[PDB]
Amino acid sequence: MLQPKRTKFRKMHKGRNRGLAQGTDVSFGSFGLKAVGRGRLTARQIEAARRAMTRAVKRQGKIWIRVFPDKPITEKPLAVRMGKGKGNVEYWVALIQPGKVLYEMDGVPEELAREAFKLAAAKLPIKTTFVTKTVM
Amino acid sequence: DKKSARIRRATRARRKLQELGATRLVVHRTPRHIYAQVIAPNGSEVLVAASTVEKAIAEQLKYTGNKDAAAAVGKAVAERALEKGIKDVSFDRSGFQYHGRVQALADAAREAGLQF
Amino acid sequence: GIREKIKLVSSAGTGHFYTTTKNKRTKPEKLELKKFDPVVRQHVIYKEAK
Amino acid sequence: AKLHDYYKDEVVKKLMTEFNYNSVMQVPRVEKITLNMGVGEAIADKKLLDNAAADLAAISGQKPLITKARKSVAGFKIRQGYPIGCKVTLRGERMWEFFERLITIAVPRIRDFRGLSAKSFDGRGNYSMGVREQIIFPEIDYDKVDRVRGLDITITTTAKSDEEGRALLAAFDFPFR
Amino acid sequence: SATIALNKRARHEYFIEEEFEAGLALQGWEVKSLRAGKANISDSYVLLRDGEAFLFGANITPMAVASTHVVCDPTRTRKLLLNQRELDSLYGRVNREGYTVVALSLYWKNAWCKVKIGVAKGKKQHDKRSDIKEREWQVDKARIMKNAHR
Amino acid sequence: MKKDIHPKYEEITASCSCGNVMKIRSTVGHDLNLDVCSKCHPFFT
Amino acid sequence: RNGRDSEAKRLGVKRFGGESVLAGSIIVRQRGTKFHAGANVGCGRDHTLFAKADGKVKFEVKGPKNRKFISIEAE
RNA sequence: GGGGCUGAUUCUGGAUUCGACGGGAUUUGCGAAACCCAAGGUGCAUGCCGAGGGGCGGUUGGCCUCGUAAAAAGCCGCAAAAAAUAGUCGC
RNA sequence: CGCGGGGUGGAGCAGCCUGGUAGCUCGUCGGGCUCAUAACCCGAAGGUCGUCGGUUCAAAUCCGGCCCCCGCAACCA
RNA sequence: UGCCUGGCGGCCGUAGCGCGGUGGUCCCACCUGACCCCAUGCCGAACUCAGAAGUGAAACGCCGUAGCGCCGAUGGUAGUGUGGGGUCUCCCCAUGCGAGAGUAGGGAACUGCCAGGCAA
RNA sequence: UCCUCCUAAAGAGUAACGGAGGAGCACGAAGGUUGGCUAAUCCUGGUCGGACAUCAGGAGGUUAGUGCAAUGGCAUAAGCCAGCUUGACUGCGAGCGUGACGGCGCGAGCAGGUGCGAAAGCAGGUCAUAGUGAUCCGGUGGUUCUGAAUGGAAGGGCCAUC
RNA sequence: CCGACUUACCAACCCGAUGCAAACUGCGAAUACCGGAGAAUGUUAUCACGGGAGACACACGGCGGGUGCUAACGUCCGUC
Repeated sequence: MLQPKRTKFRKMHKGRNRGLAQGTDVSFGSFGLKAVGRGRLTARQIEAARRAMTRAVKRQGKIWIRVFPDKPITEKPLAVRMGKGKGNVEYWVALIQPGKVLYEMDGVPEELAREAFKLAAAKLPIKTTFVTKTVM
Repeated sequence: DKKSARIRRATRARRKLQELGATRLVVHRTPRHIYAQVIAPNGSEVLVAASTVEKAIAEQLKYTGNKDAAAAVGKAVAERALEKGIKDVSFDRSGFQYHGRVQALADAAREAGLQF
Repeated sequence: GIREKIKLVSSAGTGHFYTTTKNKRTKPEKLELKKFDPVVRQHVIYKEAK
Repeated sequence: AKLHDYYKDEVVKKLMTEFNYNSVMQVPRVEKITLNMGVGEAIADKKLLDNAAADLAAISGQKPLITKARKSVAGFKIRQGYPIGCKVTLRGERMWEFFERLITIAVPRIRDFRGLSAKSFDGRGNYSMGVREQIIFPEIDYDKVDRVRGLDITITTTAKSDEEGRALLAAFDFPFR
Repeated sequence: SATIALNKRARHEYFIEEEFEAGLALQGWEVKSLRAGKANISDSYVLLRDGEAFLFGANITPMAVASTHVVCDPTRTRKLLLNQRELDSLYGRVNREGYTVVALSLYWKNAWCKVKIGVAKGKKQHDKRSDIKEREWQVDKARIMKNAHR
Repeated sequence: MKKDIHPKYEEITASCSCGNVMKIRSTVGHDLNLDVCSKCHPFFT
Repeated sequence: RNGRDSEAKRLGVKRFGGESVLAGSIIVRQRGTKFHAGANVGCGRDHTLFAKADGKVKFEVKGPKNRKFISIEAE
């Protein structure tokens, strides 16, 4: 599970998921999975996508996860009225903009990795596409 | 460093002289020389400058850079100052402690007739 | 609070005084500061009071 | 000024023929020895430093000097601004004869002498020496004293390299073991 | 004072000769429960091997529970801080088949657990009848003595 | 350099009792005769 | 355990560049020393730069460290 | 489920378990492990091959040993390892 | 806020006043005491009298203060 | 005027560092000496005075050096003013402003006054 | 109730039972002036002393410090040390910012008068921003200002203040 | 035990590369806001003073946000 250590602030504002991705393309590995849809990736979604992606190779290669939640989202308890402060911490999502490389893999053939990211894409909420290593 | 460590002490003195728009009276000390200049409030044009590095003034003195040389040029630069009608100055310490040679230089300008 | 107000009356015969604070516990000694008296139009010593 | 005249004639012409000094200021010169006795345990009692200063009292012109704490340390039960040690900064003319009272006559007064270290350097070319006790000085008569307080002495010369300063030490009878 | 539960019944069963004021090392949950928190002392003895004099019979349970993760048992062989003078002499006069070191009382010495320990000798029951007789013998003797003055 | 707070001075003349004389300015006290000189200091044998 | 906040002190700039004001008019309210004294500008007890004389306010950056200066040209 | 209270006698700063125990350091006696220098002794030995290892098997990735091959030492499971390993009371 | 007194051995109480030449006992240690301790018996110790000044031949005393323990009616910002 | 140095500035990283050569004639620094002027939580280090024998070591200055810092396009892009539109939690179009960052590169300063030195 | 940051959308300002925190003091010096000096944290080496003392050497750069929360600041130091002092003085004060108002703040300069420094200069408090309640009531000192037929006095007004 | 070799890996410094921040900023707009200059046009639109008011329960839409589930013909601000 992905989780920050000693965060500067326990609660933070909602914010607006606006703009495009500040992560460019494949840098570490050889093959990547770049997100196309705009949304938020929870920490439980990434690990569940990680297990299905790593299932195809079963140990092989290394999977460079280029994203991290680092954003706690509060949820009020059930059957309480509005107001009375802010809810506590429940889960941690990642602000994902379109054009963001999610996972990078290397040391495996591209044919095997194609289903590996696609099976990860089923567990992932957002629509994504397989990308290769960038040129120049 | 003893040079630039002294300079930052003199920076406080030089701020007051230029902010108030007052003509300063600067000095400079050498193991064998002494220097004293009159500097306009413009900060880049110097009006009166007489020192013991001058060959026409050091030849009347035995040693350049002692109390007798500072008092010789303190009176000399003051006479040129009153020839321009200059009467409003403030003695810049220039980082040096106001006890001895720099002090005895300024009293010679006080002796010649310039108050500051 | 532990620093209490006092009355700083002058050494002259004028009834004019000053009102400031001192710590009796920290400083058992009294204050003697040559302030300005407006009645005398000069400087005299000032002694504490209650 | 006893060995300084020995330094000015013998050692100076030795050093410029040693490292090929083409300048008369290029030869390193001994300038200061820093005599510090960090007794330390005078946190509660003043007499563990005042008598330490009184045991220190026999070097330079006049009254003794103590130090202050650098900062607050819980481990040795000290706080900020504490008289802890006593130090001496001896540079100039009066520190020359102290060498003969330290390197010529105190060395035979060393209990169980074997040899001085040659690898105790500040990096720039300055040696730091250490004595276990104080009896090696001729000043103490070992009658009215009550302590065996040693005192670190660091000699700081105008050396560029460590062996260049060591060449100055070799010219001033350093027992390199 | 700061006394804790004491083995007064040990005086009926044992006739301890020499005492000690050795200290006892104890865990963090023990100190809170020691002032109050139901510490018991019955059947307290020792289990020395080399220098491992342990207060054996000491039932002290945590009143307010301060136990997490790893285990915490109310009855333990707590290590005694014994002097080396008091240590080598217990290779001798405690190994005599009946000789033991018991703790008469438990207390504090300025927020430190110091336990009054003593070298018990142990009474057989044939001389237990004599001591109870003797205690009644001392009382009834002066009763006869006071009847001269009535 | 400053004034009056550097450990005190007392001029003597000394000499070792082994045929070696070390007569310098010192700060010991009244006077003292030394016992061991550097020439007899055993760092050679 | 929140909602406790102070009241705003109305800091900032009162007169901009090119504006002519009389003596004693407050130029800039500030806490630190972001704006420094140039000409005819004095610094108050609480870093209140006040107009020493008449003229227009000039914002200038001078010095080795390029500190901001407020100066008054008596025009 | 929420709120309050209490959480080692100091309850607001100066913990010093009087102790073997775990730890560091100092002094002290000096040791191929707390070391190197072929020099004093000192001419025929060392290393790798071959080579077996106490009672059994193995054993230091290396040993007390072997002038070209079957005997000799530390150690591992084996085996001489002991028992009311405080008291006190019983059939 | 200004009315009533007392502060003295480690402790609690007197001498003071009706002037000058400070004690008592509780807690202590010293001994006796004792199959054992103790009951109980005595031996010894301690503050110049809360503090600072004045009067007085003479201040612990008396008077001036100041400080402390309080007690008191006040107590309508 | 030229070559220098020193004193005072403008602007203040293209103006700052690292590294390599440079200078003592004048100047400057180191220095020499110090009862006395005077300095001091210490010993003429610094501070202070009296001299200048020696040195350019060090400092400082100049030159080289982009080995770094720094400045920096054109364009593109983000963002946004206003006006409309959509699958109106986000975008598109029209028009207006236009980055940051990076890239091409630029650059190891420049400028004003006064005094002595040497060449004129 | 007040102060600091964000929320707050680059003037100021702007709410919620929105998100983080502080204050109900402290200093007679921690004030003013004059003069001086410049941290953190490391490794180099040295008697106790070792990771943590005392001393010297360099890196390093104010991540230090600023009585105290954050923010904005500060080496020209607003940081630190020493010298001498009370300007933590009085009567004013052009002109401003701030609020519905009551109210709060800045302020050169004038006069009296003081301290520091030779001097220009600085000081009518603390690096700044919280450290605090209006009026009435009554207490205290000063002031004839008034004082009831007059003379005082009582009682008030005013100024200082609780 | 010796301990030689080996090791997924847990691991600070230093550097390179990659992302996130309302309470991070060495960068930095658009507009907004203030002041000055100018012509056009506006039955003064400006300010001050005096008399009389009502009003201090807003709502939705657009935009910038807090909050709520970027759920509410939801709530709380700014803006038209």
